[PDB]
Amino acid sequence: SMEQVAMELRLTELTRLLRSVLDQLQDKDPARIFAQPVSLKEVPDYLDHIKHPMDFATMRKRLEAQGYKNLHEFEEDFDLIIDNCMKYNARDTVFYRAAVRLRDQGGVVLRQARREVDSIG
Repeated sequence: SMEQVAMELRLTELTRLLRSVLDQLQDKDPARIFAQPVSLKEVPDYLDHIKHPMDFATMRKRLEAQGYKNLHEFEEDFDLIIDNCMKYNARDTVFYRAAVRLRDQGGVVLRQARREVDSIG
């Protein structure tokens, strides 16, 4: 149907905007702490701690399959990155501190993405 196509074009356009958001958020992680999944070879107990792991490569795979229906879904995954890190790692670690900085800096990017998603529909 034409309606299915129009809905598909909206998803595609949302996907394009989310890719730019994701690029901007990932620039706020220049050390690449959150680039890849936590290695279960190197942190074998990780899944006893963290029930829903997340990282930017895994978000990128979901994104390119047009797997985010709305900005809320994307934000949930970004929040998992930060929140998992702040539970597993102590306050006095380079990892926890990188999560705080990413959170604080990403807030700005996400604040305008919300306005753009609402605005463009």
